Amino acid sequence: ALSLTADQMVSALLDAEPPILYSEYDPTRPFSMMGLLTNLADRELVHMINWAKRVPGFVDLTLHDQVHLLESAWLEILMIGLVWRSMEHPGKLLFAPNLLLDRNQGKSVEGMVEIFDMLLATSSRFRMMNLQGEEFVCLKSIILLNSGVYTFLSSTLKSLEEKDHIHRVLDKITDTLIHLMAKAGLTLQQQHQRLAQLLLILSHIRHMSNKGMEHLYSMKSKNVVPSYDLLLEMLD
Amino acid sequence: LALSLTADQMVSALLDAEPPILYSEYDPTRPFSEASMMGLLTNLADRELVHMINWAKRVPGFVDLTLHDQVHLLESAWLEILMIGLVWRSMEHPGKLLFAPNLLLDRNQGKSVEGMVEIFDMLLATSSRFRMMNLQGEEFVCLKSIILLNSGVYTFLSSTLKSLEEKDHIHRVLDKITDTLIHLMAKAGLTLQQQHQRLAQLLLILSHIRHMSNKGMEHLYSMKKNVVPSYDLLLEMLDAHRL
Ligand SMILES: CCN(CC)CCOc1ccc(/C(=C(/Cl)c2ccccc2)c2ccccc2)cc1
Ligand SMILES: CCN(CC)CCOc1ccc(/C(=C(/Cl)c2ccccc2)c2ccccc2)cc1
Repeated sequence: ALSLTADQMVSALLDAEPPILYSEYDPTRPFSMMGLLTNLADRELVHMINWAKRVPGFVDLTLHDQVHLLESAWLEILMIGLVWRSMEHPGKLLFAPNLLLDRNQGKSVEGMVEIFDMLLATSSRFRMMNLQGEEFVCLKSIILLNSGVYTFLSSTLKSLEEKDHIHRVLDKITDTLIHLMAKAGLTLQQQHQRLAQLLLILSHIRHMSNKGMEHLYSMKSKNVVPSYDLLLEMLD
Repeated sequence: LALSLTADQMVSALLDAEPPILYSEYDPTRPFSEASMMGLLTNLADRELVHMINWAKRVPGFVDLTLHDQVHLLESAWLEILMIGLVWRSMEHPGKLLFAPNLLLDRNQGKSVEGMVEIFDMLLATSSRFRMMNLQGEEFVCLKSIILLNSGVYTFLSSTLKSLEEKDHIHRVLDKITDTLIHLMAKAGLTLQQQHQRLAQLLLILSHIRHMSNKGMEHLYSMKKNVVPSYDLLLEMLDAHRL
Protein backbone atom coordinates (compact mmCIF):
# COMPACT_ATOMS: atom_id res chain seq x y z
CA ALA A 1 0.00 0.00 0.00
CA LEU A 2 3.06 2.23 -0.29
CA SER A 3 2.16 2.11 -3.98
CA LEU A 4 -0.68 4.50 -3.09
CA THR A 5 -0.67 7.92 -4.68
CA ALA A 6 -0.84 10.93 -2.37
CA ASP A 7 -4.50 11.43 -3.26
CA GLN A 8 -5.27 7.76 -2.57
CA MET A 9 -3.46 8.05 0.75
CA VAL A 10 -5.63 11.01 1.79
CA SER A 11 -8.88 9.33 0.72
CA ALA A 12 -8.00 6.16 2.64
CA LEU A 13 -7.25 8.14 5.81
CA LEU A 14 -10.39 10.24 5.44
CA ASP A 15 -12.42 7.05 4.98
CA ALA A 16 -10.81 5.48 8.06
CA GLU A 17 -11.82 8.31 10.39
CA PRO A 18 -13.51 7.19 13.62
CA PRO A 19 -16.89 8.61 14.53
CA ILE A 20 -17.51 11.39 17.00
CA LEU A 21 -18.88 9.84 20.17
CA TYR A 22 -21.25 11.31 22.75
CA SER A 23 -20.76 11.47 26.50
CA GLU A 24 -22.89 9.08 28.54
CA TYR A 25 -24.50 11.21 31.21
CA ASP A 26 -28.16 11.80 31.87
CA PRO A 27 -28.69 15.36 30.59
CA THR A 28 -31.84 15.63 32.70
CA ARG A 29 -29.89 15.15 35.93
CA PRO A 30 -27.70 17.76 37.65
CA PHE A 31 -24.16 18.04 36.28
CA SER A 32 -17.68 12.57 37.94
CA MET A 33 -15.39 14.50 35.61
CA MET A 34 -12.83 11.71 35.42
CA GLY A 35 -15.73 9.29 35.15
CA LEU A 36 -17.05 10.94 32.01
CA LEU A 37 -13.59 11.32 30.50
CA THR A 38 -12.81 7.67 31.21
CA ASN A 39 -15.96 6.24 29.66
CA LEU A 40 -15.50 8.44 26.63
CA ALA A 41 -11.88 7.32 26.23
CA ASP A 42 -12.85 3.65 26.71
CA ARG A 43 -15.32 3.81 23.88
CA GLU A 44 -13.05 5.82 21.63
CA LEU A 45 -10.30 3.25 22.07
CA VAL A 46 -12.39 0.49 20.50
CA HIS A 47 -12.96 2.71 17.48
CA MET A 48 -9.27 3.67 17.50
CA ILE A 49 -8.27 0.01 17.01
CA ASN A 50 -10.65 -0.11 14.05
CA TRP A 51 -9.14 3.04 12.57
CA ALA A 52 -5.58 1.84 13.13
CA LYS A 53 -6.11 -1.31 11.09
CA ARG A 54 -7.26 0.93 8.24
CA VAL A 55 -4.16 3.13 8.21
CA PRO A 56 -2.24 2.01 5.08
CA GLY A 57 0.67 -0.23 6.00
CA PHE A 58 -0.38 -0.76 9.60
CA VAL A 59 -1.82 -4.28 9.15
CA ASP A 60 1.35 -5.23 7.27
CA LEU A 61 3.14 -5.17 10.63
CA THR A 62 3.19 -8.07 13.08
CA LEU A 63 0.41 -8.18 15.64
CA HIS A 64 2.98 -7.64 18.41
CA ASP A 65 4.34 -4.52 16.74
CA GLN A 66 0.83 -3.21 16.07
CA VAL A 67 0.18 -3.57 19.81
CA HIS A 68 3.43 -1.82 20.72
CA LEU A 69 2.61 1.13 18.47
CA LEU A 70 -0.89 1.54 19.89
CA GLU A 71 0.40 1.06 23.44
CA SER A 72 2.76 4.00 22.92
CA ALA A 73 0.37 6.24 20.99
CA TRP A 74 -3.19 5.80 22.23
CA LEU A 75 -3.37 8.85 24.50
CA GLU A 76 -1.59 11.05 21.93
CA ILE A 77 -4.19 9.96 19.39
CA LEU A 78 -7.08 10.65 21.78
CA MET A 79 -5.59 14.05 22.52
CA ILE A 80 -4.98 15.17 18.95
CA GLY A 81 -8.55 14.11 18.15
CA LEU A 82 -9.81 16.20 21.06
CA VAL A 83 -7.70 19.20 20.08
CA TRP A 84 -8.86 18.93 16.46
CA ARG A 85 -12.59 18.87 17.20
CA SER A 86 -12.08 21.72 19.72
CA MET A 87 -10.34 23.92 17.15
CA GLU A 88 -13.37 26.08 16.35
CA HIS A 89 -14.30 26.47 20.03
CA PRO A 90 -11.81 28.95 21.54
CA GLY A 91 -11.23 28.47 25.27
CA LYS A 92 -13.11 25.17 25.39
CA LEU A 93 -12.55 21.47 24.84
CA LEU A 94 -15.14 19.51 22.89
CA PHE A 95 -14.83 16.13 24.56
CA ALA A 96 -18.18 15.29 22.97
CA PRO A 97 -20.83 17.41 21.26
CA ASN A 98 -22.75 17.23 24.55
CA LEU A 99 -19.62 17.82 26.64
CA LEU A 100 -17.94 21.11 25.79
CA LEU A 101 -15.80 22.09 28.79
CA ASP A 102 -13.74 25.16 29.72
CA ARG A 103 -10.62 25.37 31.89
CA ASN A 104 -12.57 26.31 35.02
CA GLN A 105 -14.51 23.05 34.78
CA GLY A 106 -11.20 21.20 34.76
CA LYS A 107 -10.22 22.64 38.13
CA SER A 108 -12.18 19.94 39.97
CA VAL A 109 -9.52 17.26 39.59
CA GLU A 110 -5.96 17.81 40.81
CA GLY A 111 -3.53 18.33 37.95
CA MET A 112 -6.26 18.38 35.35
CA VAL A 113 -6.45 22.11 34.64
CA GLU A 114 -2.72 22.02 33.80
CA ILE A 115 -3.50 19.37 31.17
CA PHE A 116 -6.60 21.26 29.99
CA ASP A 117 -4.45 24.37 29.55
CA MET A 118 -1.98 22.47 27.38
CA LEU A 119 -4.73 21.04 25.20
CA LEU A 120 -6.34 24.47 24.81
CA ALA A 121 -3.00 25.97 23.69
CA THR A 122 -2.60 23.22 21.10
CA SER A 123 -6.10 23.90 19.80
CA SER A 124 -5.22 27.60 19.59
CA ARG A 125 -2.07 26.72 17.66
CA PHE A 126 -4.10 24.58 15.23
CA ARG A 127 -6.46 27.56 14.76
CA MET A 128 -3.57 29.97 14.12
CA MET A 129 -2.12 27.63 11.50
CA ASN A 130 -5.54 27.05 9.97
CA LEU A 131 -4.97 23.28 10.21
CA GLN A 132 -6.93 21.40 7.52
CA GLY A 133 -8.75 18.07 7.87
CA GLU A 134 -6.52 16.33 5.34
CA GLU A 135 -3.47 17.53 7.27
CA PHE A 136 -4.96 16.38 10.56
CA VAL A 137 -5.51 12.79 9.43
CA CYS A 138 -1.90 12.70 8.16
CA LEU A 139 -0.53 13.92 11.51
CA LYS A 140 -2.69 11.44 13.37
CA SER A 141 -1.35 8.56 11.25
CA ILE A 142 2.19 9.84 11.83
CA ILE A 143 1.62 9.66 15.57
CA LEU A 144 0.47 6.06 15.32
CA LEU A 145 3.52 5.01 13.33
CA ASN A 146 6.17 7.17 15.01
CA SER A 147 5.59 7.30 18.76
CA GLY A 148 6.57 3.69 19.40
CA VAL A 149 9.08 3.09 16.60
CA TYR A 150 12.14 3.99 18.70
CA THR A 151 11.16 1.63 21.54
CA PHE A 152 11.00 -1.71 19.73
CA LEU A 153 12.79 -4.09 22.05
CA SER A 154 14.68 -6.11 19.43
CA SER A 155 17.04 -6.23 16.46
CA THR A 156 15.83 -9.51 14.96
CA LEU A 157 15.79 -9.61 11.17
CA LYS A 158 11.99 -9.24 11.23
CA SER A 159 12.20 -6.24 13.54
CA LEU A 160 14.62 -4.57 11.12
CA GLU A 161 12.15 -5.18 8.30
CA GLU A 162 9.32 -3.84 10.46
CA LYS A 163 11.18 -0.61 11.26
CA ASP A 164 12.14 -0.19 7.60
CA HIS A 165 8.48 -0.56 6.63
CA ILE A 166 7.30 1.90 9.29
CA HIS A 167 9.75 4.50 8.03
CA ARG A 168 8.75 3.93 4.41
CA VAL A 169 5.08 4.46 5.32
CA LEU A 170 6.05 7.59 7.24
CA ASP A 171 7.95 8.93 4.21
CA LYS A 172 4.82 8.35 2.16
CA ILE A 173 2.75 10.39 4.62
CA THR A 174 5.37 13.15 4.46
CA ASP A 175 5.10 13.09 0.66
CA THR A 176 1.33 13.35 1.00
CA LEU A 177 1.41 16.32 3.42
CA ILE A 178 3.68 18.14 0.97
CA HIS A 179 1.31 17.27 -1.89
CA LEU A 180 -1.65 18.69 0.02
CA MET A 181 0.31 21.88 0.55
CA ALA A 182 1.33 21.97 -3.11
CA LYS A 183 -2.31 21.47 -4.11
CA ALA A 184 -3.27 24.46 -1.95
CA GLY A 185 -0.79 26.67 -3.79
CA LEU A 186 1.90 27.07 -1.13
CA THR A 187 5.39 27.91 -2.40
CA LEU A 188 8.22 25.41 -1.92
CA GLN A 189 9.61 27.39 1.02
CA GLN A 190 6.13 27.66 2.53
CA GLN A 191 5.69 23.91 2.10
CA HIS A 192 8.79 22.92 4.02
CA GLN A 193 8.04 25.57 6.66
CA ARG A 194 4.50 24.31 7.30
CA LEU A 195 5.66 20.68 7.35
CA ALA A 196 8.07 21.59 10.10
CA GLN A 197 5.55 23.62 12.09
CA LEU A 198 3.08 20.70 11.96
CA LEU A 199 5.63 18.09 12.98
CA LEU A 200 6.94 20.25 15.81
CA ILE A 201 3.46 20.28 17.34
CA LEU A 202 3.76 16.49 17.69
CA SER A 203 6.48 16.97 20.32
CA HIS A 204 4.06 19.01 22.44
CA ILE A 205 1.38 16.34 21.94
CA ARG A 206 3.87 13.73 23.16
CA HIS A 207 4.48 15.98 26.16
CA MET A 208 0.78 16.20 26.96
CA SER A 209 0.36 12.43 26.75
CA ASN A 210 3.27 11.93 29.16
CA LYS A 211 1.69 14.30 31.69
CA GLY A 212 -1.68 12.53 31.35
CA MET A 213 -0.16 9.06 31.57
CA GLU A 214 1.37 10.18 34.87
CA HIS A 215 -2.08 11.03 36.16
CA LEU A 216 -3.64 7.70 35.15
CA TYR A 217 -0.79 5.79 36.82
CA SER A 218 -1.07 7.88 40.01
CA MET A 219 -4.68 6.71 40.36
CA LYS A 220 -3.48 3.16 41.04
CA SER A 221 -6.58 1.81 39.30
CA LYS A 222 -6.28 -1.65 37.73
CA ASN A 223 -7.92 -1.15 34.36
CA VAL A 224 -7.29 2.57 33.80
CA VAL A 225 -4.20 2.16 31.62
CA PRO A 226 -4.84 -0.31 28.75
CA SER A 227 -2.80 -3.47 29.17
CA TYR A 228 -0.82 -5.13 26.41
CA ASP A 229 -3.27 -8.04 26.53
CA LEU A 230 -6.36 -5.85 26.24
CA LEU A 231 -4.88 -4.16 23.19
CA LEU A 232 -3.80 -7.59 21.92
CA GLU A 233 -7.30 -9.01 22.44
CA MET A 234 -8.86 -6.09 20.55
CA LEU A 235 -6.41 -6.07 17.64
CA ASP A 236 -6.72 -9.76 16.81
CA LEU B 1 18.34 41.26 13.38
CA ALA B 2 19.11 37.54 13.21
CA LEU B 3 16.20 37.04 10.83
CA SER B 4 18.37 38.72 8.19
CA LEU B 5 21.09 36.08 8.68
CA THR B 6 21.61 33.80 5.66
CA ALA B 7 21.50 30.00 5.73
CA ASP B 8 25.28 29.64 5.73
CA GLN B 9 25.43 32.46 8.28
CA MET B 10 22.94 30.63 10.50
CA VAL B 11 25.00 27.42 10.40
CA SER B 12 28.23 29.28 11.11
CA ALA B 13 26.64 31.08 14.06
CA LEU B 14 25.39 27.79 15.54
CA LEU B 15 28.66 25.92 15.00
CA ASP B 16 30.54 28.75 16.72
CA ALA B 17 28.13 28.71 19.64
CA GLU B 18 28.67 25.02 20.41
CA PRO B 19 29.47 24.28 24.07
CA PRO B 20 32.56 22.31 24.96
CA ILE B 21 32.68 18.64 25.77
CA LEU B 22 33.27 18.30 29.51
CA TYR B 23 35.01 15.59 31.50
CA SER B 24 33.63 13.57 34.39
CA GLU B 25 35.02 14.48 37.82
CA TYR B 26 36.02 11.20 39.39
CA ASP B 27 39.46 10.19 40.60
CA PRO B 28 40.61 7.86 37.78
CA THR B 29 43.16 6.30 40.10
CA ARG B 30 40.37 5.37 42.51
CA PRO B 31 38.22 2.22 42.41
CA PHE B 32 35.26 2.78 40.09
CA SER B 33 32.61 0.93 42.09
CA GLU B 34 32.97 3.62 44.77
CA ALA B 35 31.46 6.43 42.71
CA SER B 36 27.73 7.10 42.62
CA MET B 37 26.55 6.90 39.02
CA MET B 38 23.74 9.36 39.73
CA GLY B 39 26.40 11.47 41.44
CA LEU B 40 28.55 11.49 38.31
CA LEU B 41 25.65 12.26 35.95
CA THR B 42 24.38 15.03 38.21
CA ASN B 43 27.74 16.81 38.49
CA LEU B 44 28.31 16.51 34.75
CA ALA B 45 24.83 17.92 34.11
CA ASP B 46 25.35 20.79 36.59
CA ARG B 47 28.48 21.91 34.78
CA GLU B 48 26.93 21.39 31.35
CA LEU B 49 23.97 23.60 32.26
CA VAL B 50 26.21 26.67 32.78
CA HIS B 51 27.68 26.23 29.32
CA MET B 52 24.18 25.64 27.96
CA ILE B 53 23.05 29.05 29.19
CA ASN B 54 25.90 30.69 27.31
CA TRP B 55 25.18 28.62 24.21
CA ALA B 56 21.53 29.63 24.36
CA LYS B 57 22.39 33.33 24.44
CA ARG B 58 24.28 32.80 21.19
CA VAL B 59 21.46 31.04 19.33
CA PRO B 60 20.39 33.68 16.78
CA GLY B 61 17.26 35.43 18.02
CA PHE B 62 17.20 33.97 21.52
CA VAL B 63 18.47 37.12 23.25
CA ASP B 64 15.84 39.15 21.41
CA LEU B 65 13.32 37.51 23.74
CA THR B 66 12.39 38.81 27.18
CA LEU B 67 14.46 37.42 30.04
CA HIS B 68 11.34 35.73 31.42
CA ASP B 69 10.67 34.00 28.11
CA GLN B 70 14.33 32.98 27.80
CA VAL B 71 14.05 31.36 31.23
CA HIS B 72 10.78 29.63 30.35
CA LEU B 73 12.26 28.10 27.20
CA LEU B 74 15.29 26.77 29.08
CA GLU B 75 13.17 25.49 31.98
CA SER B 76 11.24 23.42 29.43
CA ALA B 77 14.17 22.34 27.26
CA TRP B 78 17.24 21.82 29.38
CA LEU B 79 17.06 18.05 29.78
CA GLU B 80 16.14 17.52 26.11
CA ILE B 81 19.22 19.58 25.21
CA LEU B 82 21.51 17.59 27.52
CA MET B 83 20.11 14.37 26.08
CA ILE B 84 20.42 15.29 22.41
CA GLY B 85 24.01 16.31 23.19
CA LEU B 86 24.64 12.95 24.82
CA VAL B 87 23.05 11.05 21.95
CA TRP B 88 25.07 13.03 19.39
CA ARG B 89 28.48 12.39 20.94
CA SER B 90 27.53 8.71 21.49
CA MET B 91 26.64 8.28 17.82
CA GLU B 92 30.00 6.71 16.96
CA HIS B 93 29.91 4.32 19.93
CA PRO B 94 27.34 1.53 19.42
CA GLY B 95 25.82 0.17 22.62
CA LYS B 96 27.48 2.84 24.74
CA LEU B 97 26.70 6.31 26.07
CA LEU B 98 29.54 8.79 26.03
CA PHE B 99 28.60 10.89 29.04
CA ALA B 100 32.14 12.19 28.89
CA PRO B 101 35.35 11.09 27.13
CA ASN B 102 36.38 9.45 30.43
CA LEU B 103 32.91 8.11 31.17
CA LEU B 104 31.67 5.81 28.40
CA LEU B 105 28.91 3.60 29.82
CA ASP B 106 26.89 0.64 28.50
CA ARG B 107 23.33 -0.30 29.46
CA ASN B 108 24.58 -2.82 32.05
CA GLN B 109 26.32 0.01 33.89
CA GLY B 110 23.01 1.85 33.97
CA LYS B 111 21.44 -0.95 36.02
CA SER B 112 23.11 0.71 39.02
CA VAL B 113 20.14 2.96 39.78
CA GLU B 114 16.69 1.39 39.53
CA GLY B 115 14.71 2.89 36.67
CA MET B 116 17.79 4.08 34.83
CA VAL B 117 18.46 1.25 32.38
CA GLU B 118 15.10 2.09 30.76
CA ILE B 119 16.28 5.64 30.05
CA PHE B 120 19.72 4.38 28.88
CA ASP B 121 17.95 2.07 26.43
CA MET B 122 15.96 4.97 24.95
CA LEU B 123 19.09 7.09 24.61
CA LEU B 124 20.96 4.22 22.95
CA ALA B 125 18.09 3.71 20.48
CA THR B 126 18.14 7.41 19.61
CA SER B 127 21.89 7.25 19.06
CA SER B 128 21.39 4.21 16.82
CA ARG B 129 18.76 6.13 14.87
CA PHE B 130 21.17 9.07 14.40
CA ARG B 131 23.77 6.57 13.17
CA MET B 132 21.28 5.02 10.74
CA MET B 133 20.39 8.46 9.37
CA ASN B 134 24.03 9.50 9.14
CA LEU B 135 23.19 12.67 11.06
CA GLN B 136 25.55 15.53 10.23
CA GLY B 137 27.01 18.01 12.72
CA GLU B 138 25.31 20.94 11.00
CA GLU B 139 21.96 19.19 11.19
CA PHE B 140 22.63 18.41 14.85
CA VAL B 141 23.13 22.07 15.79
CA CYS B 142 19.92 23.03 13.95
CA LEU B 143 17.87 20.37 15.80
CA LYS B 144 19.30 21.42 19.14
CA SER B 145 18.35 25.05 18.53
CA ILE B 146 14.89 23.91 17.43
CA ILE B 147 14.48 22.12 20.77
CA LEU B 148 15.46 25.28 22.63
CA LEU B 149 12.97 27.42 20.75
CA ASN B 150 10.11 24.95 20.36
CA SER B 151 9.77 22.93 23.55
CA GLY B 152 8.40 25.72 25.73
CA VAL B 153 6.64 27.87 23.11
CA TYR B 154 3.27 26.19 23.65
CA THR B 155 3.23 26.86 27.41
CA PHE B 156 3.92 30.59 27.89
CA LEU B 157 0.33 31.10 29.02
CA SER B 158 0.24 34.83 28.40
CA SER B 159 -1.80 36.43 25.63
CA THR B 160 -0.45 39.91 26.19
CA LEU B 161 0.53 41.85 23.10
CA LYS B 162 4.15 41.32 24.17
CA SER B 163 3.65 37.57 24.42
CA LEU B 164 2.01 37.50 21.00
CA GLU B 165 5.05 39.27 19.61
CA GLU B 166 7.41 36.88 21.39
CA LYS B 167 5.65 33.82 19.95
CA ASP B 168 5.62 35.33 16.47
CA HIS B 169 9.37 35.91 16.73
CA ILE B 170 10.05 32.36 17.97
CA HIS B 171 8.13 30.94 15.04
CA ARG B 172 9.99 33.19 12.59
CA VAL B 173 13.31 31.97 13.98
CA LEU B 174 12.10 28.39 13.81
CA ASP B 175 11.08 28.91 10.17
CA LYS B 176 14.59 30.17 9.48
CA ILE B 177 16.17 27.12 11.06
CA THR B 178 13.90 24.99 8.84
CA ASP B 179 15.13 26.92 5.80
CA THR B 180 18.68 26.28 7.00
CA LEU B 181 18.15 22.52 7.40
CA ILE B 182 16.76 22.34 3.87
CA HIS B 183 19.67 24.39 2.47
CA LEU B 184 22.15 21.96 4.06
CA MET B 185 20.29 19.09 2.45
CA ALA B 186 20.17 20.72 -1.00
CA LYS B 187 23.86 21.52 -0.59
CA ALA B 188 24.52 17.81 -0.06
CA GLY B 189 22.73 17.02 -3.32
CA LEU B 190 19.49 15.54 -1.96
CA THR B 191 16.46 15.64 -4.26
CA LEU B 192 13.51 17.81 -3.18
CA GLN B 193 11.66 14.66 -2.16
CA GLN B 194 14.68 13.48 -0.17
CA GLN B 195 14.92 16.93 1.38
CA HIS B 196 11.41 17.01 2.80
CA GLN B 197 11.55 13.34 3.76
CA ARG B 198 14.75 13.87 5.79
CA LEU B 199 13.42 17.05 7.38
CA ALA B 200 10.42 15.05 8.63
CA GLN B 201 12.55 12.14 9.79
CA LEU B 202 14.73 14.53 11.81
CA LEU B 203 11.84 16.42 13.35
CA LEU B 204 10.00 13.25 14.37
CA ILE B 205 13.01 12.18 16.44
CA LEU B 206 12.39 15.35 18.51
CA SER B 207 9.16 13.80 19.83
CA HIS B 208 11.12 10.82 21.16
CA ILE B 209 13.65 13.21 22.70
CA ARG B 210 10.75 15.00 24.46
CA HIS B 211 9.56 11.59 25.65
CA MET B 212 12.97 10.76 27.09
CA SER B 213 13.21 14.08 28.90
CA ASN B 214 9.78 13.54 30.46
CA LYS B 215 10.72 10.10 31.79
CA GLY B 216 13.99 11.55 33.08
CA MET B 217 12.26 14.49 34.76
CA GLU B 218 9.94 12.00 36.47
CA HIS B 219 13.02 10.45 38.06
CA LEU B 220 14.61 13.70 39.21
CA TYR B 221 11.35 14.72 40.87
CA SER B 222 11.06 11.24 42.41
CA MET B 223 14.28 11.87 44.35
CA LYS B 224 12.83 14.77 46.37
CA LYS B 225 16.08 16.75 46.15
CA ASN B 226 16.88 20.25 44.77
CA VAL B 227 17.94 18.34 41.64
CA VAL B 228 15.61 20.19 39.23
CA PRO B 229 16.86 23.66 38.19
CA SER B 230 14.72 26.34 39.76
CA TYR B 231 13.33 29.29 37.84
CA ASP B 232 15.43 31.56 40.07
CA LEU B 233 18.60 29.62 39.34
CA LEU B 234 17.97 29.81 35.61
CA LEU B 235 17.07 33.50 35.98
CA GLU B 236 20.22 34.14 38.02
CA MET B 237 22.35 32.51 35.34
CA LEU B 238 20.62 34.21 32.41
CA ASP B 239 20.14 37.68 33.97
CA ALA B 240 23.78 38.71 33.65
CA HIS B 241 26.23 41.59 33.99
CA ARG B 242 27.90 43.22 30.96
CA LEU B 243 30.17 44.93 33.50
C1 LIG C 1 -8.06 1.31 29.41
C2 LIG C 1 -9.11 2.30 29.86
N1 LIG C 1 -8.59 3.66 29.90
C3 LIG C 1 -8.09 4.16 28.61
C4 LIG C 1 -9.05 3.94 27.45
C5 LIG C 1 -9.54 4.53 30.56
C6 LIG C 1 -9.37 5.99 30.17
O1 LIG C 1 -8.53 6.74 31.07
C7 LIG C 1 -8.51 8.13 30.62
C8 LIG C 1 -8.07 8.37 29.19
C9 LIG C 1 -8.02 9.62 28.69
C10 LIG C 1 -8.42 10.80 29.56
C11 LIG C 1 -8.38 12.19 28.87
C12 LIG C 1 -7.69 13.25 29.40
CL1 LIG C 1 -7.69 14.78 28.56
C13 LIG C 1 -6.90 13.18 30.71
C14 LIG C 1 -5.91 12.24 30.87
C15 LIG C 1 -5.19 12.20 32.06
C16 LIG C 1 -5.47 13.12 33.06
C17 LIG C 1 -6.45 14.06 32.90
C18 LIG C 1 -7.17 14.10 31.71
C19 LIG C 1 -9.17 12.23 27.53
C20 LIG C 1 -10.43 11.69 27.43
C21 LIG C 1 -11.16 11.69 26.24
C22 LIG C 1 -10.66 12.22 25.08
C23 LIG C 1 -9.40 12.76 25.14
C24 LIG C 1 -8.67 12.76 26.33
C25 LIG C 1 -8.84 10.60 30.84
C26 LIG C 1 -8.89 9.18 31.42
C1 LIG D 1 20.94 20.36 40.04
C2 LIG D 1 20.16 20.74 38.78
N1 LIG D 1 20.35 19.79 37.69
C3 LIG D 1 21.34 20.28 36.76
C4 LIG D 1 20.80 20.27 35.35
C5 LIG D 1 20.79 18.50 38.16
C6 LIG D 1 20.05 17.41 37.41
O1 LIG D 1 20.49 16.08 37.75
C7 LIG D 1 20.66 15.19 36.59
C8 LIG D 1 20.57 15.81 35.21
C9 LIG D 1 20.71 15.05 34.09
C10 LIG D 1 20.95 13.56 34.22
C11 LIG D 1 21.15 12.72 32.92
C12 LIG D 1 20.41 11.59 32.68
CL1 LIG D 1 20.73 10.72 31.20
C13 LIG D 1 19.34 11.04 33.63
C14 LIG D 1 18.28 11.81 34.07
C15 LIG D 1 17.31 11.28 34.92
C16 LIG D 1 17.42 9.94 35.31
C17 LIG D 1 18.47 9.18 34.87
C18 LIG D 1 19.43 9.72 34.03
C19 LIG D 1 22.22 13.29 31.94
C20 LIG D 1 23.41 13.80 32.46
C21 LIG D 1 24.40 14.37 31.64
C22 LIG D 1 24.24 14.46 30.28
C23 LIG D 1 23.08 13.96 29.76
C24 LIG D 1 22.09 13.41 30.58
C25 LIG D 1 21.05 12.99 35.46
C26 LIG D 1 20.89 13.84 36.72
